[PDB]
Amino acid sequence: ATKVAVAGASGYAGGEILRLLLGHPAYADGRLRIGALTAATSAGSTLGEHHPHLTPLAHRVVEPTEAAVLGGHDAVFLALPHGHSAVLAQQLSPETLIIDCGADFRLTDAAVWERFYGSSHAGSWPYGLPELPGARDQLRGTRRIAVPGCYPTAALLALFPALAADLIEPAVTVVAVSGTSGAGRAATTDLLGAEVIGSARAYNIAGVHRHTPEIAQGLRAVTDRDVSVSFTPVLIPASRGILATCTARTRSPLSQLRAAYEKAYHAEPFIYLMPEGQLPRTGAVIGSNAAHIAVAVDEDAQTFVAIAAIDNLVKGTAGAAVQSMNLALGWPETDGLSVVGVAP
Amino acid sequence: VANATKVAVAGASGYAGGEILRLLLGHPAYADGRLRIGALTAATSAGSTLGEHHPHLTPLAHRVVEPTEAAVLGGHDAVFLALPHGHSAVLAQQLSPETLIIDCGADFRLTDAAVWERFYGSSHAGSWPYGLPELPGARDQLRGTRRIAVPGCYPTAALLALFPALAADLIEPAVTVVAVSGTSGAGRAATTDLLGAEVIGSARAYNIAGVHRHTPEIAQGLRAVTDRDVSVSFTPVLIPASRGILATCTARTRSPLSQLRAAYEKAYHAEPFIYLMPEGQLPRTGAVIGSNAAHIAVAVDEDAQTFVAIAAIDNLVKGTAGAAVQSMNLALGWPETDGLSVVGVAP
Repeated sequence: ATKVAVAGASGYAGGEILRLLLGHPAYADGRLRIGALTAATSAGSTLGEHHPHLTPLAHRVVEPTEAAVLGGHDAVFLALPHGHSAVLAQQLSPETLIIDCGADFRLTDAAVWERFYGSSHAGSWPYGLPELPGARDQLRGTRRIAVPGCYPTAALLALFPALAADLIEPAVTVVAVSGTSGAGRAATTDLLGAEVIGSARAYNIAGVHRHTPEIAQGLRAVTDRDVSVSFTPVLIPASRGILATCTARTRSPLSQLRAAYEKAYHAEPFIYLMPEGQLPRTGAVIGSNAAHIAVAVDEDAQTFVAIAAIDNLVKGTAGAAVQSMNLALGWPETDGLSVVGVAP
Repeated sequence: VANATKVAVAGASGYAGGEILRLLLGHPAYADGRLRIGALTAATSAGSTLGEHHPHLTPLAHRVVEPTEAAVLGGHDAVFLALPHGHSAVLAQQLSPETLIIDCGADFRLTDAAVWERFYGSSHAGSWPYGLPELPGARDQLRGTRRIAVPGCYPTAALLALFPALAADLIEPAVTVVAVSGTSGAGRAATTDLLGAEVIGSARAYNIAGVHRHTPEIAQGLRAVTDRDVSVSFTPVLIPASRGILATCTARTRSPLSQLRAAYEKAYHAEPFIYLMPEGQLPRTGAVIGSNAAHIAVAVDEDAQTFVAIAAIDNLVKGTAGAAVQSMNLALGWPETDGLSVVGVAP
């Protein structure tokens, strides 16, 4: 009987965790129960007031986030993706499965962590991207998961098989368009619908976005070369989805790059390589745990192009958390996680 | 100079054609009767009224759209052509040589015939003055011209983001451009791909890896400001907005930011339609929508040794019909900014 707490239940990531927990087969047959739901403000409200889609849970009372209230469960999701849960996490049984959606345990280099986050490095846990080389073995039976950023997920899946095969140069460029749920649920003026609808803007450009060092890290794990990453995020008028356009210099033929992708992904249940002459679109993956990837070579520009679409809130966040949870617990990896998008 | 213009618009039922008409209606020469809007043509739906295609242009809603034929178009001092490629090549032969022809199509844009044939599969028609007044030397070609090749919308954004850095030799001549575009940039021909239900809530790269026809136009405009060999990786991305291009443009650099900034200030400090963002501010297409302005920011990613330039335009105004009307003013000797706001209609 696995009992699950969700900390930060009232944000978009915690609500998506909850959606996926409700359709999971272990919730259906009673192997999984949903326990405490916690947030920082508005303890006492019901979940219905934060998440009106989650009607089976609408009556649950949101409790304050405290170590003791998260205590007494077998898995704890901490869905502060812009939060800092290192504190909570040090006060829980090393036998409690902790799946942190935040960044606290993502980065392996303390100098990098301090620089980008301006605090003390908490350490690093198994990175919840099972498709990266060697990641899936770290995750089997683990009691600790650092879920990847949404953008690192899309860019890593677009780029790592080319770079691992040494078929492109290790200086990469990523420009990724994203829906606004990826910015979180904070009432800012720059996130108001009247401001975002009809409009597009890059933000946190030229190296300041904290996902830059995350992408570098993931690629440095598949190569001995010095990796450099130009990362530009662009907010677009959609609620969900990331479309990552990833490029690097190459002198390799298209047919060799294509084989490196078939090889890496042929048995990956969540990776779909586009058929010949098709390109990814984020509307096809919305609400699914899938990544749709197409690769190409720009001969005149000597440039390799990889395009990856994901739902930022599923494969980029809560579907990755749940996928890695399946692994940590010995359950089928694809349990509760569809590859079919809700389109149009 | 010009004390009067009778103007025809061919391809009047398309997006660019309807935006030319909007700008002409609000143009001061239209208000004081120096500009008369004459024949409105479209090969398609000839016989309908303009109101059936463009309900926003109520002052012209009763005008009957005529067939696009040189005889309907003759008798005008200025003719806008917003037509598929190849059409203006034919039309330019048939109209008086003394007519001002402002071509929104691609026919006269490219200066290399081999590059044209490669991307279009037809005979090169020639090349006319490129209607981007802000590029070095362009304003001198457009003053008093009778021929204008209006730029494509994406090269407009990518050219304005990148030329100053490259002209000053502060970036490498190998550039990457990822530009997100509203769907009006894909035209007004009804296909499944461009349906509301498919576009809304979705983003997709298309015509990637160098196959997009705007790619050689970016390379051409960049090659005109440097003696180096230029390469362009251009990726266009359709997004769920109807208007706006946000171009993210990068090239390797070893130049300090202060030197890059200075080159942009030098380029744009007295350009009425270019707003170089104050340091720490970034462009948004919502701020330029409905105006003839480009908002630009630049920065350096030191760890990646990469120059980053962001440009925002309205694809239908500075990227198309605004560019056309701005170049028309130059061609006619009227104030360059007539009819053209720098003020976006936001939110």
